[PDB]
Amino acid sequence: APQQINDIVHRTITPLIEQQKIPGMAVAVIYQGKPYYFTWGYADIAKKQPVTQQTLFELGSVSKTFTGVLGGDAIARGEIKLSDPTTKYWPELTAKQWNGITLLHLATYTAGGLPLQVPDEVKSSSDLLRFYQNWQPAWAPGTQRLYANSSIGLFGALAVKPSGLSFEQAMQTRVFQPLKLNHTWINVPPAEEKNYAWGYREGKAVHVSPGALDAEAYGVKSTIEDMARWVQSNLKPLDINEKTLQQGIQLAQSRYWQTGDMYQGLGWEMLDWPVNPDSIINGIALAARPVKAITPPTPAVRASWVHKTGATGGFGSYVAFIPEKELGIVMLANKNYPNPARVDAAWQILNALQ
Ligand SMILES: O=S(=O)(Nc1ccc(F)c2cnccc12)c1cc(Cl)cc(Cl)c1O
Repeated sequence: APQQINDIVHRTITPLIEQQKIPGMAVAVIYQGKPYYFTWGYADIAKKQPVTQQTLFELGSVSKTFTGVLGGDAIARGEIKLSDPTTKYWPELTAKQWNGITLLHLATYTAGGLPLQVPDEVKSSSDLLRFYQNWQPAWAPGTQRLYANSSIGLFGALAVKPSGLSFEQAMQTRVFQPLKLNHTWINVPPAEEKNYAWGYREGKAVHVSPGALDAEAYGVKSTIEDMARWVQSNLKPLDINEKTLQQGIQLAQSRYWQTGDMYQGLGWEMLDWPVNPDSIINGIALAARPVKAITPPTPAVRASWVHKTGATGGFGSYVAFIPEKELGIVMLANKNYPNPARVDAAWQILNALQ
């Protein structure tokens, strides 16, 4: 690897690992369209298994970028429109609060205060219908952003309904397979269990538990190589030969709402580049934030910091890229450590290399 990349990565990540007590970590830097990989520590402490380029990590909310792109692909296929009312794809959702709530609102967390988590008691299709029927919005649609698994997760579930495919089958056929993400999974198959890292929470080895809309909101597991490929695909969508997938990637990086310095895409979030790190971190506190509509949405802006953070009980992930500079980073760790430290490290590395 070029010595500049080796040096900035090791000099940034080694102290991070020490300060945060991270058991294992994988990092990829994409520099002028080429990936460079780094690994440290342990995927499984007890069995002394090291982190490798084939280790699977839980992506947590980074999964939402996949959901956003899959939704974009469905738009490009003509199967859904973001202006469609939610009720077009779930006619059983008859409660009057749903009038005026569209697929865009679900995908961008602007439906009017859908909650961060689906309750654990919700299991069956009927439990989920009941949950959404009984939810009372605090705000009118399209006025405030409140980050919510129950929002984007419902978007993902409804976006695949016209296809007739399950969410997992649609994701595999329409996103993972075309991009050659052959070690990226919604459910880890037995054959790959040897590569599935354990997460660590308070010293205990843990994996994410099943839950309603888990696949759509936080369910993807992936390797550092596949995530590097995902970043490359999002940096250079025009290189993608499947027309609807190229278009869906573009749609997911469009700017639909603004709050402060941040713009909301489909799954992805964006800021204008050059960007101050403090501003990036300005968005631990669950915040209700008024949004301004971008009417119509701005197509993907190349001079952007495009990013997403993710966590599960035992894992912490971060992805960021700058399309204008052909530069990106993926950081995967098997401990959920604070987001500001992730952003600080990513910015140190990418700013050094741009
Ligand atoms: O819901 S999440 O999508 N991930 C998770 C799912 C399931 C869990 F039990 C999690 C337990 N701890 C942390 C995250 C969990 C999510 C939420 C938030 Cl407020 C921030 C990020 Cl970064 C994120 O990924």
